[PDB]
Amino acid sequence: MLVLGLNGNFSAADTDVVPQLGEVFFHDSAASLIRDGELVAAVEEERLNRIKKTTKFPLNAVRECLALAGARPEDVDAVGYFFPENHIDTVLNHLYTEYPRAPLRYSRELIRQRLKEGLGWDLPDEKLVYVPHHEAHAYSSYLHSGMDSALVLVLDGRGELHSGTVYRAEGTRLEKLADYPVPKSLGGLYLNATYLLGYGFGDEYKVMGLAPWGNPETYRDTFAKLYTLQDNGEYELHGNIMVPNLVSPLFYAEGFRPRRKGEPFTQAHRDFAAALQETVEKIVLHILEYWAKTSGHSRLCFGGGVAHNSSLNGLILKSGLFDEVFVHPASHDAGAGEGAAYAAAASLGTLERPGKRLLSASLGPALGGREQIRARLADWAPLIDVEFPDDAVETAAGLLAEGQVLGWAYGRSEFGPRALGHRSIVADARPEENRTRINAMVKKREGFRPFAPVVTAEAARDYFDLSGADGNHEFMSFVVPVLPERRTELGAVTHVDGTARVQVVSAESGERFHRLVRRFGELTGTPVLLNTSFNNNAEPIVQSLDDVVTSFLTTDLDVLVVEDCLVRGKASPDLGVLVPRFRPVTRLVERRTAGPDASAGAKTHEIHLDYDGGPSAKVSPELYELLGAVDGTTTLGDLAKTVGGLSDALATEVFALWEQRFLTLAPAGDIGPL
Amino acid sequence: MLVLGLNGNFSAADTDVVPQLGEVFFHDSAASLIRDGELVAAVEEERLNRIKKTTKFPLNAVRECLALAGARPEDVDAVGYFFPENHIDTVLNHLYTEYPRAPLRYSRELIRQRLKEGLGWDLPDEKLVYVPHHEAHAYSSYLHSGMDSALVLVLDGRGELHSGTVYRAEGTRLEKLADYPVPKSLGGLYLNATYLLGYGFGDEYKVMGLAPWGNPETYRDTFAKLYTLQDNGEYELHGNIMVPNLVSPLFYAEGFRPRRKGEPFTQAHRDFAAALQETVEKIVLHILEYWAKTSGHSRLCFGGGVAHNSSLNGLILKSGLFDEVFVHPASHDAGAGEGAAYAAAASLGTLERPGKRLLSASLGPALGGREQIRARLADWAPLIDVEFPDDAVETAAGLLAEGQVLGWAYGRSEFGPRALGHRSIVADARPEENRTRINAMVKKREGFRPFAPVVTAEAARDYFDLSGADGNHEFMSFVVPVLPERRTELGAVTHVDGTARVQVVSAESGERFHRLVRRFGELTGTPVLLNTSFNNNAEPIVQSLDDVVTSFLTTDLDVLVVEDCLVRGKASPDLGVLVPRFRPVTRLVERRTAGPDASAGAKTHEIHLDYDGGPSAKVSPELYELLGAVDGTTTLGDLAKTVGGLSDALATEVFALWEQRFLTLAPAGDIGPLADDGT
Ligand SMILES: [Fe+3]
Ligand SMILES: [Fe+3]
Repeated sequence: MLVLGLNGNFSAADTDVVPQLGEVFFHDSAASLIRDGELVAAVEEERLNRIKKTTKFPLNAVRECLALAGARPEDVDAVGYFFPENHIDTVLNHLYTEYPRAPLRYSRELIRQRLKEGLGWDLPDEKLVYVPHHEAHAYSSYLHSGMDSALVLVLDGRGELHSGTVYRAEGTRLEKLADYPVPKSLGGLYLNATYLLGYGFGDEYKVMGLAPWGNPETYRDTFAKLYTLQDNGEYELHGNIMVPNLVSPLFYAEGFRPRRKGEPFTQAHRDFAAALQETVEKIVLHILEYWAKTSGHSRLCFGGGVAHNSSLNGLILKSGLFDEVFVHPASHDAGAGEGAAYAAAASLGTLERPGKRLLSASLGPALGGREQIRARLADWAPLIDVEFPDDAVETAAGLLAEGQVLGWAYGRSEFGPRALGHRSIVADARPEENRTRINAMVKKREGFRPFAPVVTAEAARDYFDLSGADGNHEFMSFVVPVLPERRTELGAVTHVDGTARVQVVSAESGERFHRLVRRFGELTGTPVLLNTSFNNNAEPIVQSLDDVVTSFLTTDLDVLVVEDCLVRGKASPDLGVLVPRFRPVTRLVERRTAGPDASAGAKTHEIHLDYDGGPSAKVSPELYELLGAVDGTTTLGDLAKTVGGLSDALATEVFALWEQRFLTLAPAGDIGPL
Repeated sequence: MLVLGLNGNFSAADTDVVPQLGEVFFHDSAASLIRDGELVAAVEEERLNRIKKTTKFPLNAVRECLALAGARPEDVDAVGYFFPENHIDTVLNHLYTEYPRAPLRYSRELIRQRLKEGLGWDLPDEKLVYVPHHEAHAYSSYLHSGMDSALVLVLDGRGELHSGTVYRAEGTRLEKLADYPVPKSLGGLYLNATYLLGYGFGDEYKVMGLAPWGNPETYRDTFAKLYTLQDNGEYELHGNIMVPNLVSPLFYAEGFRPRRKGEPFTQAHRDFAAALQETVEKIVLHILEYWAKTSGHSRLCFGGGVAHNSSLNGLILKSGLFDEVFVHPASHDAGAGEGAAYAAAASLGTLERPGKRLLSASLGPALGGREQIRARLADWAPLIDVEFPDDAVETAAGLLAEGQVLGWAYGRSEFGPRALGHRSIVADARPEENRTRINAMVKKREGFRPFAPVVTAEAARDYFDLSGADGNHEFMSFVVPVLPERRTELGAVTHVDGTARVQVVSAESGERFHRLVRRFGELTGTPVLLNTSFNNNAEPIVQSLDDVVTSFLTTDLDVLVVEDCLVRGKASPDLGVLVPRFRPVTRLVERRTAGPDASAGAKTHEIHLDYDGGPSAKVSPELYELLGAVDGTTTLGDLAKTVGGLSDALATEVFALWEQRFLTLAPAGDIGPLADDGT
């Protein structure tokens, strides 16, 4: 019994079927593979096409999942898709009316076209099963919990009919108890509010991280006008007829000034985030207070995109409404993709389910075997030095104790947005300056942003207040108080309100990462590490060996630990040996606008990435000429001979484009199949 | 009291405050000037920046209005803006959250910045007045009707609160009787449906022209699921939770195929337009039946953008619900901008109103004086031949009788979308094949689109059935039946259903154009001409003399009559002497895409216009190199020397870009400031 689950839209690698999708539910394209009830492979497409939260059809992810499972396309019994057919096709039809050039191709024909052209897989129509969106969410969240009965809450932006659904789960049967209509969306409310802080889709958890810096009293009475709590667990959101955003009109009327991009977060912005967070908490806890006592369940599974609000999950934990709470590592639409596979399986016979509670999210492609990793590190020799210690974990723990910031790359990549010890950046959690520097110099992000700790399961209750219900802390699902007597000790990982989005790692959840944290604890007295995701501000979490080395070289990390090899940057790295390649979305432009006296303005040159929200950067006339000759095989040194050799200016200009990931730079060849 | 009326968004000529505005009510930007109760000047910005239905701040429209009034900016007593302030600023504020790079500048600051930077005008805050949107529509329509009381109906996409409003007007007072909420918009319903036909905003009139070719029975039961008529003149439009379009989901569910770009209009598409038109007619007649009976009134002014549905207007006229119906030449948001001026004047003092029903839309800038025009046609000498007849109108009437298709440019340009004898293309209305000959050669549009006739006041009733009420026909607001015994005679201007969108011209509405049609009638026995707008498929109606000559030279028009000069194209016109100029939105680009092997793809070259929905076109490497040296003074022939000379290929390629108006091409110099013609 082998079933594939899909989400996302249908565009190929270089083109978009339609420029703007105008919906929130096509993001985080992914593929999941279920065999005999167990989740054997799952990866988000963003890890493979390097476009954060991409909508593109998850073609590379399907291929990787099949390889990981040892399966061929013909072996797959069924494909589930995370939304019902008629809704998707109606949405496509509407987009085709506003893009009249696009051919009338609906989702069934598009899925099968992508699988046929991409994998040589002719999918029969009876094997493609479309699934109600919140049912797929609920299957994913509940079936991985280890629980045999539970209340299941789904909250996101929207499914086909509803923004929220409440289920009873028993054995493998779901029965709906409640739903909430689309204009009542709490995902929509939170995103509407996120736009007021100069952010967009995907930034909601940064807003969540900003909230503890704010006073929730300033805007409590304003947010009170946007929602009403009603009897029997009901609620209402008050719309307006002015704009497609619930929040901005009332806040404009009282003088709120939305943050411009690249500008600081004022106290008013912080206060705004704080009152937003409180508002969503009060509403969710209102829903759960009613449905806990009504349904009689002492256990909760919480899924949908809103279940990535770690603060909300911490409040749910502390509330006492449930004895046990479970959250899945990928609760946004990639998790609905996986749930679609279970629902498609349920429609073709009795449903096989997981035997145990999910403990590791390490489910994507690995980095490669020992021999191919060593050989590929040798190709990078002009840029790195490699040591091979006897006990890499023992050496890493000592480097951490000495104050070094480490890249850490092992095994199969994490499914869902959190790094958990397979694609991570770790450091000593004690000094507050580590938060300041790793924000400013390493991750290059805003100084308000918190950092999350990983602790050994044996020491967790020495440092963190887990009390209340039993929640699962293997995937950093819950924000949790740091014990007051440990907040000074844990200076880098204690947020301004005394909390921490904690990962509790065990020998069972992650044997190697647990050993690293335990050993660091023995050397220092403190078995806690800062754990942030291994990526710079221009990319999703690194996936391949070349991604890891590239990211190590374009971040300011002290040393990289990848599959027991210790990697450091050379004193002077030779960028000339790197082979430039366009990404499928890379574009090069020479542009003239109107100038004075209706002349043609002066030339400018620009590189950009062709997808909705893609960045762009100016390029010099000389680099523009160099980049025009990129053939995908010639090194950068040899390419630069034409423009008169690789100067320091060009190497430096090229390094900055590499760091923003406008093109791909890597030694000749590749690591080969894993 | 001198009062300026404004509509539109706030962008400068070359840049856009934000790329996409996401609303429908910023289009047709325009300026209007009011003095002592009378409309003394009005022009849409599209005529001056040459962008159809443009949203850009109408800085040029204001400048031209001030010059026609003989006023400094500082003489203006008040400025009225066509929407309430909080609504506009809430929309801007929302756009700023979608575009977090845009600085936080709201309408009051933006209006004042544009006037200050554009005209040196320091507008004091107490002179800027914001106006309820449907009141602005109502003032504009009612105050120019000449009636002393009327039922007033405004229907459009939306104002701040409503998609529709009903008023009783009397004297200068408006009293609201009813309103309809935004999601019930009939302008919105019509635009939603128009998208299913491969069209977009602005193309509603094309859908209205297609509707008579279709059978309305086919989709009548489908549209009936989307609306419900109710008691007391109420209706409901049934929404959905899937997409922001009322129409497409139900039609998808029944197998409708939305028309693709460049496809033919199938029979399904034709029936769809027919049933859509009938649906909107039914709903509006439902509204008007109730409010005629309830108000007891015999007179109707109809305004708002839906009032440009002349087929609907013809059905109101025939309904017998009213004795008198008036419709303003600019009933879309450029009319709201005009009405904002009157509302600003009422807001601060008593309100002066026009003394008479508006008979002429000839309110934009003129072409210039005789000396300026002849000196500038001399600048065009290497491309045109110019005669100077004794009686230009007599000559023109003779040429039309011989079968020539004329361009006709005189005096001040028409306010509103219809050409009415000041920027027109006219031809004999009898030959049926003048439709295909003008639709395919001079306008290059779709064959199904009819042409509209102009007829003298004296002859009108001999050819058209005007009955059912006294409507105003000086602006082509009404579609009317052509009398059955005249149809075959009027082959070029009779639609498939035997109707026509007629202009009745009089010695009062337009003396010169009346004289032309009357004289052509004496020559031929049929005092009726075809009258279409003077523009090709890529421009709004021509404005200046250079616009008129440029458009003549890039279509297949036989002769141009412009201010008593008779203009013909030379045998081989020398394109080399024209000076190329970028437009503010012109962009020139070399692109490289990613090759299939992760290489840089081969370089292509493109010219395009930087506004939402702007066209693009590929250019050759040699034309790319040439256009990159455009400096605004050097001629095209001299620029071509750097790439080997102005070969035939290059001249042909440049000409096609000129037809699409990607760049400005005109003789060195300028016609100069428009001369005071003493009016
Ligand atoms: Fe979802
Ligand atoms: Fe309007």
